[PDB]
Amino acid sequence: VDTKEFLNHQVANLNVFTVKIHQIHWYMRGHNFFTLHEKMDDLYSEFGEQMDEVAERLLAIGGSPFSTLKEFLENASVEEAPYTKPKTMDQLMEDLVGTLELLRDEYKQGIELTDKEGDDVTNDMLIAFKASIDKHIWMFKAFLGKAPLE
Amino acid sequence: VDTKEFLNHQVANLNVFTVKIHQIHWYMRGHNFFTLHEKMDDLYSEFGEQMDEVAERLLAIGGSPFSTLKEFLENASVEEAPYTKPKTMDQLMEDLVGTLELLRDEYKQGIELTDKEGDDVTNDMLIAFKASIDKHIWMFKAFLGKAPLE
Amino acid sequence: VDTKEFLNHQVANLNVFTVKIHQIHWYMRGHNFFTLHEKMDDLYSEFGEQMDEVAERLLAIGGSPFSTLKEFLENASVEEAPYTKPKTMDQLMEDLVGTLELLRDEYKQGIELTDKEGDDVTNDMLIAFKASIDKHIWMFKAFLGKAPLE
Amino acid sequence: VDTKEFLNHQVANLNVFTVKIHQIHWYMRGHNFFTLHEKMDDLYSEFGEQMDEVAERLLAIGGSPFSTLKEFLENASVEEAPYTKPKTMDQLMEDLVGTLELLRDEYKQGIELTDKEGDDVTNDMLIAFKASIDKHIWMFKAFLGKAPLE
Amino acid sequence: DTKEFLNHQVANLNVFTVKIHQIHWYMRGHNFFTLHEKMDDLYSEFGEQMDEVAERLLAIGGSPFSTLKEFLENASVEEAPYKTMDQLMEDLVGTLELLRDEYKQGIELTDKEGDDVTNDMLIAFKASIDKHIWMFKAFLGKAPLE
Amino acid sequence: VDTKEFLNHQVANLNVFTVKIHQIHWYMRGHNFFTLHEKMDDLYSEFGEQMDEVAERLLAIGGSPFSTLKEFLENASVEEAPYTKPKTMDQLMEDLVGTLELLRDEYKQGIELTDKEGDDVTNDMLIAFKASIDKHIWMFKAFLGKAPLE
Amino acid sequence: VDTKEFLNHQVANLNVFTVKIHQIHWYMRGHNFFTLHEKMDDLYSEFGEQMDEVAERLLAIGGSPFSTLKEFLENASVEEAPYTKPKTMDQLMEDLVGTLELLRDEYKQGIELTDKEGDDVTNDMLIAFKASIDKHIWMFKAFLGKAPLE
Amino acid sequence: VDTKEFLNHQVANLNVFTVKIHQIHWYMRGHNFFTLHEKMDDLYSEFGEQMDEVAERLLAIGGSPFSTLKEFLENASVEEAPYTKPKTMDQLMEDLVGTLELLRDEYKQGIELTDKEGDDVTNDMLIAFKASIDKHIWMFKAFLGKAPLE
Amino acid sequence: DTKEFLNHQVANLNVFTVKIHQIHWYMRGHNFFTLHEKMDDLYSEFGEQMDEVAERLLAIGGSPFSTLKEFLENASVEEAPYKTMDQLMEDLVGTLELLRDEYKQGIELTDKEGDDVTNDMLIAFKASIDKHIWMFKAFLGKAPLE
Amino acid sequence: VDTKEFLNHQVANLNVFTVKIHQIHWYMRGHNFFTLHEKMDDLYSEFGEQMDEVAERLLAIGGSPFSTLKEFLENASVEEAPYTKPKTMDQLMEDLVGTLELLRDEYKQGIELTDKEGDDVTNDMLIAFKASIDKHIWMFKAFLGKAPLE
Amino acid sequence: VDTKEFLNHQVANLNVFTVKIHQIHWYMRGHNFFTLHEKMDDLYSEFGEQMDEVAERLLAIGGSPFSTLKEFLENASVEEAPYTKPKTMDQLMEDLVGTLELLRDEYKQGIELTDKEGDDVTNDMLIAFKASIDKHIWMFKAFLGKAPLE
Amino acid sequence: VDTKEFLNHQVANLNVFTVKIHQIHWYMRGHNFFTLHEKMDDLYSEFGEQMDEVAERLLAIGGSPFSTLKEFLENASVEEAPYTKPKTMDQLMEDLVGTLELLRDEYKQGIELTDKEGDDVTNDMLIAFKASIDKHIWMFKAFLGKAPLE
Ligand SMILES: [Zn+2]
Ligand SMILES: [Zn+2]
Ligand SMILES: [Zn+2]
Ligand SMILES: [Zn+2]
Ligand SMILES: [Zn+2]
Ligand SMILES: [Zn+2]
Ligand SMILES: [Zn+2]
Ligand SMILES: [Zn+2]
Ligand SMILES: [Zn+2]
Ligand SMILES: [Zn+2]
Ligand SMILES: [Zn+2]
Ligand SMILES: [Zn+2]
Ligand SMILES: [Zn+2]
Ligand SMILES: [Zn+2]
Ligand SMILES: [Zn+2]
Ligand SMILES: [Zn+2]
Ligand SMILES: [Zn+2]
Ligand SMILES: [Zn+2]
Ligand SMILES: [Zn+2]
Ligand SMILES: [Zn+2]
Ligand SMILES: [Zn+2]
Ligand SMILES: [Zn+2]
Ligand SMILES: [Zn+2]
Ligand SMILES: [Zn+2]
Ligand SMILES: [Zn+2]
Ligand SMILES: [Zn+2]
Ligand SMILES: [Zn+2]
Ligand SMILES: [Zn+2]
Ligand SMILES: [Zn+2]
Ligand SMILES: [Zn+2]
Ligand SMILES: [Zn+2]
Ligand SMILES: [Zn+2]
Ligand SMILES: [Zn+2]
Ligand SMILES: [Zn+2]
Ligand SMILES: [Zn+2]
Ligand SMILES: [Zn+2]
Ligand SMILES: [Zn+2]
Ligand SMILES: [Zn+2]
Ligand SMILES: [Zn+2]
Ligand SMILES: [Zn+2]
Ligand SMILES: [Zn+2]
Ligand SMILES: [Zn+2]
Repeated sequence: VDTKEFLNHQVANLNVFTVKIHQIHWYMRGHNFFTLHEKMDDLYSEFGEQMDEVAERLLAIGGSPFSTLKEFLENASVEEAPYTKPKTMDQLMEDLVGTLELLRDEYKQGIELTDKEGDDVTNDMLIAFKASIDKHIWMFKAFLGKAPLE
Repeated sequence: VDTKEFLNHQVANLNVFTVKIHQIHWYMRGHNFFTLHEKMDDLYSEFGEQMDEVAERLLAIGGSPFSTLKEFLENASVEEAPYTKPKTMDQLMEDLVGTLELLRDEYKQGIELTDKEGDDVTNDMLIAFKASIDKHIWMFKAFLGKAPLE
Repeated sequence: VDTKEFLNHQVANLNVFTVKIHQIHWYMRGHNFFTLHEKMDDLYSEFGEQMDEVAERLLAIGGSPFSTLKEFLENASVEEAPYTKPKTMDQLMEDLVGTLELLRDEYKQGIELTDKEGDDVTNDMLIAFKASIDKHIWMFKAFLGKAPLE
Repeated sequence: VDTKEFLNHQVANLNVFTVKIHQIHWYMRGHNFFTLHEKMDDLYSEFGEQMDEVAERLLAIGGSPFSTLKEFLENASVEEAPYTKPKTMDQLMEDLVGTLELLRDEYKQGIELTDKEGDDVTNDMLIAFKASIDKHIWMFKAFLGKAPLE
Repeated sequence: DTKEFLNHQVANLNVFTVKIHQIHWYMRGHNFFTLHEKMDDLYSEFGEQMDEVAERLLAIGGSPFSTLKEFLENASVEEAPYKTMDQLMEDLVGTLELLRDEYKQGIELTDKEGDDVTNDMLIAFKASIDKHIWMFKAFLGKAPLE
Repeated sequence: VDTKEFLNHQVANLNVFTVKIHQIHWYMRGHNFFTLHEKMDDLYSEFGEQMDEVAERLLAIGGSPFSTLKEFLENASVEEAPYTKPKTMDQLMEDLVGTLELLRDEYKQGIELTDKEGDDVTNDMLIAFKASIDKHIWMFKAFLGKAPLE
Repeated sequence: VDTKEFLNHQVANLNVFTVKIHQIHWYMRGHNFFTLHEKMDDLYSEFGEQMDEVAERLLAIGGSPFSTLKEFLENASVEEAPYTKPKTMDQLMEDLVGTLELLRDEYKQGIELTDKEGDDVTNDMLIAFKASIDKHIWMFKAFLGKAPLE
Repeated sequence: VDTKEFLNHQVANLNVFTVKIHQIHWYMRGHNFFTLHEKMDDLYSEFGEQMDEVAERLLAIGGSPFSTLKEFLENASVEEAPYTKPKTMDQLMEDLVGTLELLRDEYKQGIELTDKEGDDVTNDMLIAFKASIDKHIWMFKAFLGKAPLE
Repeated sequence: DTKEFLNHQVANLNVFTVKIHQIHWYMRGHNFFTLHEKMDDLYSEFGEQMDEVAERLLAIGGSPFSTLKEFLENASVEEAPYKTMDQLMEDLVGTLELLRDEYKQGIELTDKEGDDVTNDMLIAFKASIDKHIWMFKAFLGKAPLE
Repeated sequence: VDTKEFLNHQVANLNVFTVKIHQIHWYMRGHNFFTLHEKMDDLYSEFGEQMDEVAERLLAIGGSPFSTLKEFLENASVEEAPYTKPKTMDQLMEDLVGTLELLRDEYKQGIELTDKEGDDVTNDMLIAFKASIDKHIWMFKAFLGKAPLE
Repeated sequence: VDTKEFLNHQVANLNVFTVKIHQIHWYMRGHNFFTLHEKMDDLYSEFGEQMDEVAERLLAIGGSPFSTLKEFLENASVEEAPYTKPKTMDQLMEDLVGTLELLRDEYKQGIELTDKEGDDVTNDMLIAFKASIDKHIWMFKAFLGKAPLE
Repeated sequence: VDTKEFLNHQVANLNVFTVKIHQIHWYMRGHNFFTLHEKMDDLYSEFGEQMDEVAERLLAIGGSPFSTLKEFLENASVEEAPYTKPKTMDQLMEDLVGTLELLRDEYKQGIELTDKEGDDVTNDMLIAFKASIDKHIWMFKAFLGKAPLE
C-alpha cells in the first residue's frame, strides 16, 4: 500500500459515501427532517469536493484514479445497503457517524503513509480533510447525545 | 414500464453519467484541456441536480429511489468502461455525446409515458431536462465539427 | 366552470392559505420552533407570489380578480378556524398538509380544465405550481413520520 | 382600549390595507401605470412587514393576534370595497391616501396610549411606522397636486 | 413545419428588437424616463427570446436567418421609418399581439409534430407576451383583449 | 445610581452573557443541536454588538467602561457556573431565557432611569435592545413549549 | 480667465446647481412626482461628484478652491431664487434645463480655454462632464416634449 | 421658535456644515491626510443624508424648507470662514468638533421643543441624529487627545 | 457632417451585431465554447456602442435610422447569408478594421467641427476596436497590422 | 501536560486577550485613533475566531473547554490590568505586541508538543494561527518604529 | 522618438516603479504604517494595470514590448536603489513622489508626441494616466505637508 | 542556505517568473489565444501573491527581501530570454512548464530545509504553494499531451 493506491482507495470510498449521503437525504423522516435534509446537501457538496481533490492529487503525482461505479464498489471499504425497512433519524445518523469514523481512521493511516513516502502535499491535504471529519463527528455525535470519542 | 420505474431508471443512468463526466474531467489531454476540463465541471453539477430532482420527484409520487451503487449498476442502461487505453479528446467527447443522445431518446420515451399516464408535473420536468440535453448535444457536436443530428 | 372562474377561485384560496400560514407562523410552539417558524416565512412568500401570479394571469386573459377579504371568504374552499386552544406542532403541520393536498387536488382540476379549453399558458402555470406543492407535501409528511400519499 | 387590543386592531387594519394595495396594484390603468404598479409592490412589502412586526410584538407581550380573514373583517376600521365600476388613478390614490391618513391618526392614538401604559418598546415601534406613513402621505399628496395636510 | 416556424420568428424578433430601439430613441413626453428604461428591459428580454429561438432551431437541425436581408424577406412584423407616447405604445402592443397569435400557431404546430421542447419554449414566451399585453394596454387605458 | 453607573453595569452583564452563550454553544447536545448551535452564534454576535455599543455610548457621555474579566465578575448581576455535570438543551435554554429575562427587567429600569435624567440617546438605545430581547424571550419560550410571560 | 479660475467658477456653479436640484426635489408636485423625485436624487449625486472632482483637479494644478457658501454666491453665474410662488413640474424642469444649458455653454468655453493653455487633463475631464450634460439636456427636453436644441 | 422653524434652521446649518466638511476634505495636510481625507467623505455623505431627511420631515409636517444658498447663510448659526493661512490637522479638527458640539446642543433644544409640541416622529428623528453626533464627538476628541466633554 | 457620420455608424453597427450573431450561431470546431461565449461579449459591447452612438446623435439634434430598411441602405458594412472558425474570424477582423478606419474619419471630422464630446466618444470606441483587432489577429496567427 | 490541557489553556488566554483588545479599542487616543480603532475590531474578530476554533477542536478530541470568566482568570498566563491612569497608543500597542509575542511563544510550544503526540490536525491549526500572529507582530512593531525581533 | 519607443520606455519605467512600490510596501516603518502599507497595495495594482495597458496598446499599434527584467533595467529612466539603511516614512514618500513627478513629466512628453503623430487613442490613454498621477502627487505632497507643485 | 536566504532566493525567482508570464501573455499567438491569454492573468495574480507572501514571511522572521530588479537578476535561478524569434504556443507552454518544475523542486528543497531548521510556519507556507504548482504542472502537461511526470 503506497500513496497512489491509498488515494485511489479513498476515491472509491468517497463515491460510496456521497451516494449514502443522498440515501439519508432522500429517505429521512421525523421532527428533524428540515434541518438534517439541508445538512445532508452540505455534506454531499463538501465530500463530493474532497473526492475531486483527492482524485486530482492522485493525477498530479502520476496516478490513475478509478472512474467507474464498478471500480468504486470493488475497491471501497465503505459499506452500503439498500433502503428497505424504515429507519429512525438516530439510526441513519449512526450509519453516517460510523462511516465518518471509518474515513477518519483511514485518513490517519494515509497521513502516516504519506509521512513515510515524504509526500508533504498529500500529507497536508489529508490533515485538512481530517479536521473537517473530526468536527462533523463531534457535531453529529452531539446530535445523538454522545461524546465524540464515545 | 410506469412513471415510478422510469424515474428510478434515470436515477441510475444519471449516477453513471456523472461518474463518466468525472472520468472525462480527469483523463482528458490535448490543446483543449482547459476549456473542456471546466466545461465538465458545469455538466457534473447540472446533471447532479437533475438526478436529485428526479429522485425527489419520485419520492413525491410515492416511489423509492435507488440509493446504492449496486442498485445503479444493475438498472442503468448507460454503459461505463474503466480507463485503460489512452483516448483522445475527440473520443471522450464522442462517448459523452453518445450518452447524451441516449438520455435524450430515453427521456423522449418518458415524456410520452407520462403524458399517457396523466402525470403532468413529471412530464413537464422531463421536457425541461430534455431542452438542456438538446442544447448540450448541439454544442458538443459543433465542438466535434458535426451537426446536432449527425 | 371555465378558466377565469377557476383562477379567481384560487385567488381566494391562496389569500386564505397565506393567512393560515401566518397563524401557524405566529402561534407555533415546541422544539422545532426555530426551523418551522422560518419555514413558514418561506411558504408565505412563495404562495403570496403564486397568488399575485394567478391574479395577474386572470387579468391577462380578460378576467377580474377578487380584491377584498369579503370576496376571499365568500369564495374560498380553503377553510380557516380562529386560534383558541393551544395546538401542538404536529396539529399545525397536519392542517398545513391538508390545505396543500386541497390545493394540489384543485390544481389537478384546473390543469385538466385548462388543457381542454386550450389555455396552454395557464395550464403550464398551474403545473409548475403543482410541482412545488407536491414537493412540500412530501417534505412535510416526512416531518410527520408519514409517507407522501399516506 | 389597552395596548394588546390596539395592536390586534392594527393587525386587522394592515391585512385589509395590504389587500387594498393589491387591488390598486391589479386594477390601475393610465399613463402612470408602470411607476405606480411597481410602487404598490413596495407598499405591499413594507406594510406586510409592519403587520408581521405588530403581530409578533403583540405575541411578545402576551397577546394573541387575529389570524383569520373572519377576525380581520370583524375588527378592522379600515374599509374595503369590491371593484365593480371603473376608477381613475387619482381616485385610487385618493383611496390610498385616505387609508394612510386613517392609519396615521390611529397610530397617534396608540402612541399616546402606549406612553400612558408605559410600554416603551411598542411606543417606539409605532413612532417609526408613523414616520414612514407621514412620508408616504407627503409623497402621494404631492402626486395628487396637494400639500401634505390639505 | 417547426423549422420553418422558428426561422420565421428569428426574422420577426430581429425586426421587433429594432422597433423597440426605435421607441426607445424617439419617445417624448411625461413618461419618457419610465418608458425609456422599460424599452431597455424589453430589448434584453426579446433579444434573449431571439437567441433562444435561433439556438433551438440549431438544436433540431435547422439553419437560422442571420442577415438583415433575410429578416426583411421573411418577417411578418412590420416596420416604418420615423410620434406621441400613445402612438408608439399602440405600435408596440400591436406587434406583441401579432407575436402572441403567431406563437399560438407554433404551439399547436409543435404539439402535432411531437416537439415537446419547442412547444414548451413557445408557451413560456407567450406567458410573458400576455403579461406585457395586459400592462401596456392598461397604460393606454384599455382592457387586455380590447 | 445614574446613567454612567447603569451602562457600566450592563457592560459587565453582557461580557458574562456572551461567555455563557459560548458555554451553551459548546456543550449543547440533543436532536436540536444543529439549529441551536447556529442560533447561539447569532446571539453571541448580537449581544457582543450590544456590549460594544453600550461601552461606546458610556464613553460618549464621559464615562469609563470596565475592561477586564476581574471587573466584570465583581460587578455583574448575571451569574455563571462552571460546567461540571451534563445538562440538557432545555436546561441550557432555561438558563438562557432566565438571563434574558434578567436583562429585560434591568433594561426596563435603565429605560425609565434614562428618560428620567433626560438622556434621550441612551434611552432610545436601550429601548431598541429591549425590543430584541423581548422577541428572543418569546421565541425561546415557544421553543420550550411555554408562553412568553408564563 | 485662466484654467484655475474657470475650475473655481464651476465649483461655485455646481454648488448652486445641487442646491437647486434639492429645491426641485423637495417642492415638485404633480402626476410625475415619483419618477422625477428619484431622478433628482441621481442628478444631485452625479453633480456632487463633478464638483468634488473639479475642486480636486484645481488642487492638483496648484489652485485653491472656494470652500464657503459666501464665496459660492459671489462667484457663481448660476442663479437661484427662493421658492414662494408655487411652480409647476414643467417650470421646475424648464429651470433645470436652463441651468444645464448654461453649464454646457460655460464648459464649452472651458474646453477651448484648456486646449489653448495646453492642460490636457483638465480638457479631457471637462469633455467627459459635458458628454453627461448633453445627455441630460436631451432627456429632460424629451420629458418636456421638446427637442434637445430647442 | 416652533418645530417647523427649528427644522428649517437645521436645514441651513447642515448645508453650511457639509461645505465646511468639503473645505477640510480639500485643504488638509499632514501625516493623517489619507485617513482623515476619506473620513471627511463619510461625514459629508452622512450629514448630507441628515439634511435631506430633515428637509423632508419638514415637508411632511406642512413646512417649506429653505432651498437657496442665500437662505442658508442668512439663517444658519453654523459659522464658516474662507481658507486663507495654512492650518494644522489639529486646528481643522477642532473647527469640526466645535461645529459638532453646536449641532448637538441645538439638537438637544429641538428634542425638548418637539417633546413640547407632541411631535413624536421629529423627536425620534433628532435623537437618532444626536446619537451619531455624540459618537463622532467622542472619536474626534479622542483623535485630539481629549475626552468627549472636555 | 457629424450627424451624417453618426447615423452612418448606427447602420454599420446594426449590421455588425447581426453578423456577430451569425458567427455566434454557426461556428464549429475545437474553439466553439470559447468563441461562442466571446461573441456574446462582443454583441453586448457593440450593441452598447450602437446605443451610445444613436443617443449622441439625438443629443446633437439628429434623427437615428431605426429600421432594417434604413440600415441596409446606408451601411458600408457587408453581410452575406450562410464555415470554418478561421473564415468567420477573418470576416470579423475585416469588419473591425473597416469600423476602425471609418471611426478615424469621424474623429478628424469631429475635431474640425469642434464637437469634442463626439470626438472623445469615437476615440474610446477605437481604443477597444484596436485591442480586439490585435487579439483576433493573434488568434489567426497574424500580427495586428498584418 | 498534553494537547487537551494546552488547548484549554489557550481558550483562557484568548478570552483574556479579546477583552484586552476591547480595552485598547475603547480607551485609545491620539492621531492614529481612526486607523487603530478599526484595526482593533479586526483583531477582536480574528482572535475571537481562534478562540472558538480552539474550543471546538478541544471538543472534537474529547476535551471540555473552560466556559466561565472565573475559569479564564484562574488559568490564563495572559495578564490584564484595569484602566486607572491614562496611557498612549504606543503603550497600548506595546502591551498588545507583548501579548502577541506571548501567544507566539506559547503556540510554538503547542506546535512541537502536538506534532510530538501525533495530533496532526491540532498541529496544523496552531501553525496557521502562528502564521497570522507572526504577521501581526511584524506589522505592529513596524508601527512602533521597531524591527520584528528587535 | 516615435510612439512605439515612448510606450516601450514606459513599460520599463512602470516595472521599475511597481517594484519600488513593493520596496516601500515591505520596508516602511512608523506611525502611518497601516494606512500607507495598504495604500501601496492600491498603487501596485493601479500601475501594474497601467503597465499591462501600455504594453497591450504597444502591441495594438504593431510594437513589441520589453518582456524581461534585463530589458527593463536597460531602458528605464526610473531609478532604483537597494534598501540598506533604515529610511523614514517621509523619505520613502519623497522617493515615491519623485518617481511620480518623473512619470508625469515623461507622460507630458508622450502626450505632445502622440498628438503630433495623430495617435489619438494613445494620446487619450496617456492623458487618463496623467490625471491619476496628478491626483496622487497632490495627495502625497499634502501628506508631506507641502503643496502639489512645491 | 538557511531559511532567510532561501525565501529571498524565491522572492527573486517569482519576480522573474511573473514577468515571464506577462511575456507569454503578450506574445502568444494561435487558436488557443483567448483561453491561455486569460489563463496567464490568473497565473500572474496567483504567483504575484505568492511573491508578496514570501517576502512578508521573510520580513516576519527578521529578513530583508530583495527589492530591485538588479537584486532579482543577480539572485534568480529562474531564467528569462527576450522575445526575438517567433515561438509557438506549445513552446511557450513548455517554457512555462519548465519554470513550474524548477519552482517545485526548489520548493521541495526549502520544505526539507525548513523542517530541519524547525520553522513550522514557513514549512507549511511552502507546502501550500507546492500543492498549487503540482496542480498547474498536471494541467499544463495535459495541455501538452503528456503525463505530469513525463
Ligand atoms: Zn475537478
Ligand atoms: Zn502541514
Ligand atoms: Zn490544437
Ligand atoms: Zn480541476
Ligand atoms: Zn468536479
Ligand atoms: Zn435534494
Ligand atoms: Zn431537497
Ligand atoms: Zn420572526
Ligand atoms: Zn404583482
Ligand atoms: Zn400622461
Ligand atoms: Zn406585477
Ligand atoms: Zn414573522
Ligand atoms: Zn402627463
Ligand atoms: Zn447565444
Ligand atoms: Zn448559446
Ligand atoms: Zn408544458
Ligand atoms: Zn414549462
Ligand atoms: Zn461551530
Ligand atoms: Zn467598537
Ligand atoms: Zn423621549
Ligand atoms: Zn427610536
Ligand atoms: Zn398626468
Ligand atoms: Zn425622498
Ligand atoms: Zn437627496
Ligand atoms: Zn473628494
Ligand atoms: Zn478625494
Ligand atoms: Zn430626498
Ligand atoms: Zn423614541
Ligand atoms: Zn484544434
Ligand atoms: Zn439607450
Ligand atoms: Zn438612454
Ligand atoms: Zn480626448
Ligand atoms: Zn476621454
Ligand atoms: Zn467603534
Ligand atoms: Zn462556534
Ligand atoms: Zn506532519
Ligand atoms: Zn496546512
Ligand atoms: Zn500585508
Ligand atoms: Zn493583459
Ligand atoms: Zn485550432
Ligand atoms: Zn489582456
Ligand atoms: Zn503585501
